[PDB]
Amino acid sequence: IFRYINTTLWAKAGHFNKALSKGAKTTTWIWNLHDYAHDFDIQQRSTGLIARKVFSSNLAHLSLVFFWISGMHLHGAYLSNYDIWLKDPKSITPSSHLAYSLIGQDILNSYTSEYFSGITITSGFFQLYRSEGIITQSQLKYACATSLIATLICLSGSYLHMQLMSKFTSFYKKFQSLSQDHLIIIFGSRSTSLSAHQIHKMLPANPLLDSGISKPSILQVISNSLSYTLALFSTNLSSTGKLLNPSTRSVFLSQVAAHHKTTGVVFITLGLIRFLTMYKSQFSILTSYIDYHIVLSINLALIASLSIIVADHLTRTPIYPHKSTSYPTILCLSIHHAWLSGFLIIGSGAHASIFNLLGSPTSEIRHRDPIYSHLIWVCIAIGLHSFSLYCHNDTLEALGRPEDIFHDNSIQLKAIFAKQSFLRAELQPDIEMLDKKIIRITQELGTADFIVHHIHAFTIHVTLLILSKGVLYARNSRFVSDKLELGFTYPCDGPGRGGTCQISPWDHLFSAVFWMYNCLNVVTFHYFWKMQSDVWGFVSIQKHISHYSQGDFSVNSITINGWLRNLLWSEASQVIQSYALSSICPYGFIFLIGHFIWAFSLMFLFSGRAYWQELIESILWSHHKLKIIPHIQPRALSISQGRAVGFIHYTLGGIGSTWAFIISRLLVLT
Amino acid sequence: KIAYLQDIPRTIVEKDALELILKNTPKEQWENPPEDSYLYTVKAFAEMYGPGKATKMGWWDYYRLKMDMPDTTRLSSERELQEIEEYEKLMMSGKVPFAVPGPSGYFFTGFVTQWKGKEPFAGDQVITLTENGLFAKQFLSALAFYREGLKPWQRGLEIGMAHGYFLIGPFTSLGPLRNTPEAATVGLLCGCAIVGIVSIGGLIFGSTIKPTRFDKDGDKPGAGFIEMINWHAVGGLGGAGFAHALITVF
Amino acid sequence: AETEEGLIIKPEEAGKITSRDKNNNPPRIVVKTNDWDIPEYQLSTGASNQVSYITPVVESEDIKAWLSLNVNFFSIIILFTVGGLIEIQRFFPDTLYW
Amino acid sequence: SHAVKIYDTCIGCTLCVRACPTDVLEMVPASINAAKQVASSPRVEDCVGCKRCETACPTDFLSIRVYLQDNEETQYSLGLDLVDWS
Amino acid sequence: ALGLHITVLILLKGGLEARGSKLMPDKMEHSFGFSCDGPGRGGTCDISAWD
Amino acid sequence: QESSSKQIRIHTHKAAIISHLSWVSLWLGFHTLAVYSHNDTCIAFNSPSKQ
Amino acid sequence: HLKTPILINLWNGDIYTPLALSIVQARFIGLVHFSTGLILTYPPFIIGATS
Amino acid sequence: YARFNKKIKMIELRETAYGDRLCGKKDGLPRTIATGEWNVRGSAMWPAAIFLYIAGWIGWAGRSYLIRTNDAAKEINIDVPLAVTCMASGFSWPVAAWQEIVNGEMAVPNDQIHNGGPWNQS
Ligand code: CLA
Ligand code: CLA
Ligand SMILES: CC1=C(/C=C/C(C)=C/C=C/C(C)=C/C=C/C=C(C)/C=C/C=C(C)/C=C/C2=C(C)CCCC2(C)C)C(C)(C)CCC1
Ligand code: SF4
Repeated sequence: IFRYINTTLWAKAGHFNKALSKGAKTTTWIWNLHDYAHDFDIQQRSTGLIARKVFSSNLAHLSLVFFWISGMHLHGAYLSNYDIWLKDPKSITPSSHLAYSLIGQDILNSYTSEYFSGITITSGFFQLYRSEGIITQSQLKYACATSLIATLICLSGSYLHMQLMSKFTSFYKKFQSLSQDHLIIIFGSRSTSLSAHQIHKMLPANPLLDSGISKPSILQVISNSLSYTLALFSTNLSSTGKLLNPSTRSVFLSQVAAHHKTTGVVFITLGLIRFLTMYKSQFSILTSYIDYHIVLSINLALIASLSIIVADHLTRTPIYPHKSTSYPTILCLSIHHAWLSGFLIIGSGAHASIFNLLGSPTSEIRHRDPIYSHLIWVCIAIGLHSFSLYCHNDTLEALGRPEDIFHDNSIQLKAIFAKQSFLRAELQPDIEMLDKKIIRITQELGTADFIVHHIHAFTIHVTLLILSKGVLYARNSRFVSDKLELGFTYPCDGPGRGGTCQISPWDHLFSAVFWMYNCLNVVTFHYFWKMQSDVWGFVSIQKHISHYSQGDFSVNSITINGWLRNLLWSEASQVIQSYALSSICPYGFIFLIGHFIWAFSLMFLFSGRAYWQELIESILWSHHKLKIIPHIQPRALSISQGRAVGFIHYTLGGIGSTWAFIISRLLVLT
Repeated sequence: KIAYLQDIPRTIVEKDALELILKNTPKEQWENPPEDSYLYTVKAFAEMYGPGKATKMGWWDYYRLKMDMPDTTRLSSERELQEIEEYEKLMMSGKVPFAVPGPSGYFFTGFVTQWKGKEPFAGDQVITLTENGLFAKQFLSALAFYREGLKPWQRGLEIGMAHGYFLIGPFTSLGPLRNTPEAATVGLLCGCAIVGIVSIGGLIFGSTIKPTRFDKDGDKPGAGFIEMINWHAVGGLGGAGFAHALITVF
Repeated sequence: AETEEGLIIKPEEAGKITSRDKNNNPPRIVVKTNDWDIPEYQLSTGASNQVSYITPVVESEDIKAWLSLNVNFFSIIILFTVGGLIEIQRFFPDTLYW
Repeated sequence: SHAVKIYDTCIGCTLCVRACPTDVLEMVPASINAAKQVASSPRVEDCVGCKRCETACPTDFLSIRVYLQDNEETQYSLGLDLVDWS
Repeated sequence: ALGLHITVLILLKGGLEARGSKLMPDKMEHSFGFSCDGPGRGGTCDISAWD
Repeated sequence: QESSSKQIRIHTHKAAIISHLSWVSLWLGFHTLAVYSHNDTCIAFNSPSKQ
Repeated sequence: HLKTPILINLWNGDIYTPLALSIVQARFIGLVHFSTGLILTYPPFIIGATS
Repeated sequence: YARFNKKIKMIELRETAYGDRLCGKKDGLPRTIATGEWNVRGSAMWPAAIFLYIAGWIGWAGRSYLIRTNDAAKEINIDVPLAVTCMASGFSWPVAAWQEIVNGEMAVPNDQIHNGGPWNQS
């Protein structure tokens, strides 16, 4: 069985694809080898190998994630100031990340504690550890050990399943079994397990810390043995979320444990219900969507939506102790999950297109013109409406006519449904604050919030237009009637019919990545400006609030010039003036590098490969002149690869620019 | 009958599960199951293990076999197979089980709207409720542009009255002089200007495209359309003036 | 090679061959699958203490061949070059000698 | 309409004919190659211009050359579907 | 100097290969500006001298 | 082959022209961007005197 | 447009058929936009900085 | 605190080491001499010589390997013994390269390599 696991193919690069068997005649062979590496569908051998590869690769990636978790745990146990952060979280910035004293890189470590200098981490791992009752270094040691053991176990399982599974293997196709066991045993039987963990280790510990005994009598009290504290020790009646814990500025962990217990019960009951529930309508979906790419797209869309829900729920539904006051942590936790939501949504669209090209589509593709046409009209309507309210405000403010602009002190567009959406939270008529820092105050939504929400809707709709147009017009179109034979990813069909560049679903993803990036850059900026202007900030003992941006949002965000001046210029002073400043030197440098990479992408985005091919031939003349012949013949990047490289550099550079801009400012202000 | 489907031990697969497999699998595939089909594994094992053959297996081999066979719940029942065999029949017959999009999904309305039009290969004749229903057809036919028995000037007058009456509002309110004591004569002038501009555009259209669907027999081509556009301008003036009169008086 | 004594038999004689082995393991059915990674899947006829290694089959020659691949060669050389630059910077910082 | 020209270097592959999506090309008998056949383009009025024929041609430089003429486009050379020019 | 060199490089390459390059050895039969030479032969976006 | 016109003589060795123009462009870009990056990095690291 | 009630009975698109810009036209229009933006963004900066 | 003491010592050593280096009368930042002086602090002649030697070494090793492996299979699966042999042999590049230049073994006549695209025929 395992005697066929041989290294003889390690030296034979490109073995998996039969199109690469001719050998590396040109440099295009290298890029094709890298491109087809994970494309198990088109690789050689039967369908059973596809299942084995998919499952074992999933296990290998799971081992990789476990290794990353183990690295974070070891950094927290042996390369961090988590001790002093535990003792005083409101005066110590989290830091489990040092820099070596080479090339003066010592300037990157900054004062986080009197005994520690390092890079302020914004992953929120310290708050997670405190919410996980991790106090001693031994606990982090054993967490790291368990994560390393999990890495080894998952790696070994990925190794084994390449030969345990065979041609007869069918457990992956049993979707009823997968859904039932997943749902019940994981969402139900593991949620209650975490509820048990919290009830037996957090409530014995986190109340002890909040009770002021950071000593906890060392292990005499902290090491469990506290069955005289009661599970609902400090619920204080009320409703979950209406009253926060005054000490840690978060929801009481007893309520979180009850939530996990009840959610596990609900999931178990739903698994029991699924024995007899509503069906026979999603049944066409049931039979037509049993394929790798469709389920991958469905899961990607679902996980991305969950990621955006997490992004919006991690900030002003504070669960973690001492996390609402840690403003850089809140900002990072929102924005990182926002970006992941966008990226995984785009991936869902791509794999929907791939499923359409490999499998057979459904009924909705036959009236695709009305669908992707009313989508076009709605995109045009909300683009010519949302953005232009900004253009109108801008023009009339430049003209000196502020009474004719869309503002609160002018023609005002009230957010009617949001203002009547006091259902969410429904907190008492005041704010909450822990230590000179605002925990959460209700965002008073006005005209600017209305306009920016419509901008969000417009960008979302345009990205969805690109994605659905790629998906629905994958097999064929009025433009080209045999797009199915062209495959999933192709540069074009030729300069004929006026020009057929970028008709493939791959190119539709290529444009959709740009539009998703543009969509949630505005989301990032809206969050980053709104929180600073209207939520975060200092306090005055006379109940007066001094925010970080001093309420710039409601008065400046009504015009594009307001965004340019009060957000991208005034709030970029921290990152731009960050040279020789200990903590924020890398952020200024990375700001510069992000600008460089973003501009560098434009060389690939704007140019075609024929010019570069001719230039490469001109250079190859000089190489052949001096008897330097590369027998792997130099070829310029393929059209699809040029577009991919351009998109990757564009998004990476822009994301790095925002990343530095937000993080350096929040680190300086805090 | 087929050789390997007879006297198959229950331990390899149960009787009801095997019958469910045979029902789900198309009849032509029983003799030689394809590959990666539960019936293929049933054939590849029932021809090795049985009464006259190897009657025992290693525990791990039997464990792997039990995870290659269906678990009696992942197979469509008779009613589900009927659902598919009839849904596909509807779809191929040119009829669509009517569904309406909802919150990321669609509700089936339990209606069979015949989908392909009179010209089945025509893309714009696929009949929908909003364009080919009785109400939609009679509403479109009764519009001023389509109403039977209307002289071209009557269509123009009606359309112009509608446009002129409506166009006053966006200017007299939220306009540059929305707060001035008059604030409505400005809106009247702007609405009349919009009516005149669109009437000029219609005249351009009638002198360039020259639609001939309103011309009476033996007339200068496009004369009906030009008359309709001129009377739309007149009706726009009238409707704008009437809206302004109502605003000022009331 | 690794099955020098297995009494390996074909599907056609699943219940015909009974001569067990040099051990007492019953004969094993060999199924010729078409997968290149699993060309032959062997099925048992009963309880057996068969030695089936889970370790892979690697050798020094093709491991060296893999390390002779241009990626590994040009990654080892560039890694050593970068490490040498870093070590030189640690040992002679700020290029004071210049 | 474009201009699709066939040159003497043709070796009677028939690949250009098979790759054409609008039946512009055809095989005619000839005596200038071992295949005794060369391509021809009798119906370039239906040539959309996809240049698949050029992709399929294996001669050193294409024996079939498609010259794009954008100020010449007809309804057939544009692949018009929603609109008729006749 | 870098900017001037690269601008002259692009312009001079376009001028010298306007009548034919190794990739498209018939470029003087076509217009000064034309779309491309098709996705085949490796892909030929931005191949004209106008490009 | 008649190397009489000036454009002819330029076209005979056009590959040499373009290759050397590419070389000088690459040199200028590499050694300007790299020195600018050195200065940026060493001045971000509180060392103006290491430029 | 060919599906909207009133438009279809006045304009079938056979006269001035709407088509996407050709490849060379697209490149030129993008170049014009890029050049206009890059050039005309500077004089406001010059006037704001010097005056 | 100890690491900052080490950093302070490094800074003071940098101050005393750059004392002989020339800096402008208005910036204070030491300058690099690119006049070919060969005998001043911060001169660019020594780094230029070192880099040119090692860069010619790299190029010569690569060219030697390409000449001795006239195959595409040897470029993806590097013949490591031959590769390191050429890498070690590249030290004598300033002499071997010139001896090949003058003896007609480096360059190739233009009539043996593809000149470029045709510019005429008719
Ligand atoms: C669970 C997630 C998941 C999974 C399993 C897959 C799986 C697959 N995808 Mg896919 N995809 C995903 C998410 C996922 N994708 C997302 C989120 C997107 C949106 C961006 C896409 C977009 C996408 C496209 C457009 C295509 C695929 C394709 C494929 C298939 C082959 C992939 C391959 O060989 O690439 C090999 C792997 C690589 C080339 C990785 C290279 C690294 C990337 C490109 C750059 C990342 C830069 C990095 C983040 C930053 C560097 C740090 C910097 C500081 C240096 C395979 C079925 C291809 C296909 O043909 O499908 C059949 C294809 O054309 N996917
Ligand atoms: C054997 C390696 C080798 C050699 C001897 C040369 C030699 C030359 N190249 Mg060159 N080149 C190479 C590899 C090599 N190249 C590679 C891999 C690339 C792809 C990035 C290029 C890209 C390139 C361009 C774009 C240009 C040249 C140019 C030139 C000429 C001027 C010198 C120059 O610009 O150098 C500078 C060289 C570079 C910037 C490329 C990077 C150098 C690579 C990384 C070295 C690789 C060596 C290899 C790994 C050795 C392995 C040995 C081992 C297997 C034993 C000169 C004839 C120029 C020219 O034609 O002007 C006359 C020019 O414009 N080259
Ligand atoms: C919102 C709504 C809707 C819609 C509605 C509409 C669309 C309305 C319209 C309305 C309109 C749009 C109206 C109009 C009216 C008009 C009028 C009523 C006019 C009148 C006029 C006149 C009366 C004039 C006269 C004259 C002339 C003719 C000329 C001379 C002068 C004079 C003045 C005499 C719907 C259903 C969808 C749904 C929900 C609700
Ligand atoms: S593909 Fe080219 S060589 Fe072959 S028959 Fe057609 S024109 Fe001739």
